[PDB]
Amino acid sequence: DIQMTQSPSSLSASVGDRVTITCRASQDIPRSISGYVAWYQQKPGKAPKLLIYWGSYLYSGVPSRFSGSGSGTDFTLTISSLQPEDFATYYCQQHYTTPPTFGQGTKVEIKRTVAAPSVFIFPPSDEQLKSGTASVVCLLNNFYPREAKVQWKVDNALQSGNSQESVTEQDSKDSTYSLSSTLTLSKADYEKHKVYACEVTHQGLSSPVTKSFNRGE
Amino acid sequence: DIQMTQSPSSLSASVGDRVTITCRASQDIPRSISGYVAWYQQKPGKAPKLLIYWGSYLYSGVPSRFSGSGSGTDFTLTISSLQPEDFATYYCQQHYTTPPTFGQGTKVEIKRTVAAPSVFIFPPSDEQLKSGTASVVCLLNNFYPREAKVQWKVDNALQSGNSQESVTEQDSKDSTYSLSSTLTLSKADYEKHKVYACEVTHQGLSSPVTKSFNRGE
Amino acid sequence: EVQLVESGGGLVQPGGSLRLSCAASGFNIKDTYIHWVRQAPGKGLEWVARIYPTNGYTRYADSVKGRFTISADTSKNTAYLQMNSLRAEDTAVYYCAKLGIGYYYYGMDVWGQGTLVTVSSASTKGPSVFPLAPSSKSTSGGTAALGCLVKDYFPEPVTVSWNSGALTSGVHTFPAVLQSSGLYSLSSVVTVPSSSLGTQTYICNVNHKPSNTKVDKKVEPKSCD
Amino acid sequence: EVQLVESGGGLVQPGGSLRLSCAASGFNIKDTYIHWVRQAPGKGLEWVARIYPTNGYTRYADSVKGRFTISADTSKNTAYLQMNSLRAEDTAVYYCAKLGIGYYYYGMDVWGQGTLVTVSSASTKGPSVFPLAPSSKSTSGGTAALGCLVKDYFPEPVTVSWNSGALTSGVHTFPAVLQSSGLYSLSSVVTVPSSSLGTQTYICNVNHKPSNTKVDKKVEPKSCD
Amino acid sequence: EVVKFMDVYQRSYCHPIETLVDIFQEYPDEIEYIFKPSCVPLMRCGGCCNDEGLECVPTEESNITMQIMRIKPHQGQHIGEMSFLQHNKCECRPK
Amino acid sequence: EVVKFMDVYQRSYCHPIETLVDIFQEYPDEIEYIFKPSCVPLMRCGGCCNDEGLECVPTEESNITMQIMRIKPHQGQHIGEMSFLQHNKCECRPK
Ligand SMILES: [Cl-]
Ligand SMILES: [Cl-]
Ligand SMILES: [Cl-]
Ligand SMILES: [Cl-]
Ligand SMILES: [Cl-]
Ligand SMILES: [Cl-]
Ligand SMILES: [Cl-]
Ligand SMILES: [Cl-]
Repeated sequence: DIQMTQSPSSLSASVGDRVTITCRASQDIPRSISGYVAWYQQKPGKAPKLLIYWGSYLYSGVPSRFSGSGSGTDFTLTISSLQPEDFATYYCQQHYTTPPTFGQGTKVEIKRTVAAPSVFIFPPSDEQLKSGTASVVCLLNNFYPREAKVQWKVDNALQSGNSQESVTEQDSKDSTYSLSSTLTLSKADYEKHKVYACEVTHQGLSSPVTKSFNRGE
Repeated sequence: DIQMTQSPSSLSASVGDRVTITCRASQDIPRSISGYVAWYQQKPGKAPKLLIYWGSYLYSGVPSRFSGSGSGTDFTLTISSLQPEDFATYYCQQHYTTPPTFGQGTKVEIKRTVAAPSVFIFPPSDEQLKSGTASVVCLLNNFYPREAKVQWKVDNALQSGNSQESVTEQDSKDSTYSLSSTLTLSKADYEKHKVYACEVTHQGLSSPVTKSFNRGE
Repeated sequence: EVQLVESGGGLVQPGGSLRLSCAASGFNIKDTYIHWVRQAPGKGLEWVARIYPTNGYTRYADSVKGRFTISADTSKNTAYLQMNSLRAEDTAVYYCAKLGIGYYYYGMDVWGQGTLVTVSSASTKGPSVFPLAPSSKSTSGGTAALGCLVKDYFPEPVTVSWNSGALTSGVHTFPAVLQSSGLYSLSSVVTVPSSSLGTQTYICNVNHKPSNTKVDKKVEPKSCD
Repeated sequence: EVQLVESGGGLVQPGGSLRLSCAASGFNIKDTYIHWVRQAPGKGLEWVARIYPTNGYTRYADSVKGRFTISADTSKNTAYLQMNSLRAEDTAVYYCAKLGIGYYYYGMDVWGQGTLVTVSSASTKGPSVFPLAPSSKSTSGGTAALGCLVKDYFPEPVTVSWNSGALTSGVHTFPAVLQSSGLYSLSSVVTVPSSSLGTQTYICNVNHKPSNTKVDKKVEPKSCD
Repeated sequence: EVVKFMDVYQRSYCHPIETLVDIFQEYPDEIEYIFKPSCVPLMRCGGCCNDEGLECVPTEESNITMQIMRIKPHQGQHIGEMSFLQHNKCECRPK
Repeated sequence: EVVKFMDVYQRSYCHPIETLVDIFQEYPDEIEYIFKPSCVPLMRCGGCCNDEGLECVPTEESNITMQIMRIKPHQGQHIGEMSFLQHNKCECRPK
């Protein structure tokens, strides 16, 4: 039974570019054999969708910028004119010898122009303070590229060890990212200080952007 | 087993005419069946020649004015442009059920313009007289139609019971007939008389033509 | 080429027997039906017998069944018709003829020349041959007619030719007539231009094979003196 | 239409058992192979098992062979995956998928929606839901950003929607982060035009099915007084 | 050159094709005649179906009449009009 | 309309004709694959000969290669190039 090795593991490409993804069978198979690989597109958290079957045939309702070819051991998926919606992980599958195994996937990132984040800060809710914890949240919205830094200041003291970040998958329309940073304090500590600030660094910003609020406003 | 009835028994036709000869099978045979009759041409005293086979197919080397057709019980031989050489007896043959039987034949005579006979008379040879018999011969040469009368006169006495006639088949180039009349006498009787005459009547002659010789010239 | 040659005919007495032969050239009779067909004098063709040489299957017309036997020798490429108990009505020219098989079965395309069988108790008798000489005067229309009288023979046939076969135009060889004596007689004549006398000579060649008679006779016009 | 609907996932303790179901509509699984495929969090697709319903033939990946059993009930048009002796490494979204036969064998064209199986000894815990209210001032660029903080739940997943599903544009629901407490937390935000406040209201609908928690929360900007 | 899969499929799928059928097959009870030609060109259903539970059969049929030489060995021969079944339309149907 | 004898003869005489041949027939020893399509269009000798001692056989042969789906039931499938014999010229030869 064959394994497929899929390559590259990830890549980054611009709208309109030609993307080429490769799938190689582990065993020696002659060029006279073909048509045993399927290709799938998986958007994050969704079921994979079939793009290409029997090596080179375009599945119904799939845009024609997708194509595939191959023979022997070597198969290729080509996206001829990369679109923002093509952000996804792509998988091959062999059924030369079933059970049908998958490749390890190729993550496709859309390379776009630089966009600075819009920044917003959120004080903890009164409802939450009642229970003895304070979450302060900072949103960085619709930026590119993914790399961004967030520093929390509490009365000018830079914080450490008490925040967590999460970042969205690249957006399927505009190819941007968003990021949330959550500062977690005890109610005790929250009430000791007045100025809560979020400081954001990103290559699209000439200088740091800070958003802040004063507790009890 | 089938018999063919062939018709007509004889006919007379002009150069350029369409001649049609018919062959009918004795048993009822449906129109879906065909191709079981052959046609032959026999010149007098010669072997028959194949003209048409399988009802309608022209045998190799046979002029294309010959054709044939038929189906069921009824078959036809057609000569589309009768030529002088087409003088012959024509026979059909069936091989629907073999042994293959012949029709009774159709004698084809070529009708041509009237031509008077040229007449010649021949005394008996000296060699023959030695043996005690005298044959006197009269030739009527290249005439049409076949009907001709020959009267022998010996010193003006019209003869009877002592002659025989023979007539040729119609000639294959000019369509004429020739006729021989032979007067047979004893030598005794031959030497008793002087004038031997042949008198010829034919529709091409305005009046009788007589040829004669004097015995011992 | 493809050919059939008959032999073995001739005169035979009533009640007698005769065997006819037919030699095939240019094809193998194994692939064939061989037939005999006969023609009584002045009558129509009558199919008489058929052999399929390989298996020796035979068919016969009712008029000869029981008296005639057809056979074939595949190794000599020859067919035979044994005729027993002959009668006047069997007098005829006898032809051999070939039919192929399957797509090759279309009709009798090959015939022999025919062999005359005469059933009679009369005896062979060779002919006398006499000239038919015109007067010199009868040549005045530019045409001279001259001939041979072939008299008192039995049985048929007689062949006549002129100048050993070289002269065919203007030749009329008449049908034989049977005389009251029971012997046949015929004349052959030819017309030639009178201007050709003295440059050409005229010879009739008579052949009566039944009596091994072969006779030539020179014929020219005689005057009257 | 052709469809597969999974059920039966959820939380299960190490060493425990779980049975997954997969209901087919629009086709007969007798004409089909039914497959399970799983995806561990942030990892690739892994084929796990396959049944040919008519004859009950089964194949399994080495990583689950002996512990998992795949079956199909042709009369209910349903397939099942019985999972025994579960470990941390079996934590994954589990998908049902269909392959046809012969010319109908071209790839997995029909998948279910996926069912999360979490193998852990921690216990279910429903979330608290708090508003993320912007200052009134932060709406000055024409954009107001507001959200819900969904805090302290176990296990995954949580669904969030805005205005009962009618508001989808500008919504970012972040991946859950696991806190040092072993409980998950996530935020959902949406950006809307500030000129739409007072004409529109903004409600986030949180659903945590493992604890039967269904919570709505109204979110609007607050001033500072 | 290689014939491509979708061509092979399309050219081989259950359709009416000129087929040379032995006449003895269409008239199995003729214990008397040999035929020339011994086979005829008829439109008939050929090719293959997607499933092996399906088979390729005629929906629409019609008759054609042809002149055939019919030989009864040692007994005679003629040309005769014989009728044969043709297939105008085929489809894949369950067995 | 009636097809005429010489036409029937001419259209039916031993020649190469498009024939739908079952692949299992050309590869009788395949105890492992099912084929799709299960038959292929090949030029082959068909028709009939004048004698029944003759038979219709190929003089000139050549190979053609086609893409066929090859299925090993329960085990996998692919498209594979398979080679088949064609007949370029036929003649009637003795048996
Ligand atoms: Cl499979
Ligand atoms: Cl896999
Ligand atoms: Cl900003
Ligand atoms: Cl016969
Ligand atoms: Cl007869
Ligand atoms: Cl005169
Ligand atoms: Cl008989
Ligand atoms: Cl297994």
